[PDB]
Amino acid sequence: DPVEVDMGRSEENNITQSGGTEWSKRDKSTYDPTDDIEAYALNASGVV
Amino acid sequence: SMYTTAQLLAANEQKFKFDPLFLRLFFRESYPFTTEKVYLSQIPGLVN
Repeated sequence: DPVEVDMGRSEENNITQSGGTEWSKRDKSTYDPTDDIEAYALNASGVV
Repeated sequence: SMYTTAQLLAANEQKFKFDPLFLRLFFRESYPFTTEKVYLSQIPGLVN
């Protein structure tokens, strides 16, 4: 029998990039993704 | 009444990031006062 098992993960934890900020449309120079990864990790509940 | 059985595995108390930086660095000392107003003073200190 199909059984659904789930935990409570807030919608901000699963992030999908859309519109701009595609990490593949901006030019490969003059941009550091460290800012984006820090902004993403700001949503965490503990040290990563 | 009910014959079901259940076991508890683990529980968490999620917490939001908070650290008093500005108190810990700048506002270092406390001054309890029993009066009704506090006076803070200055002096010009410009000598020709």
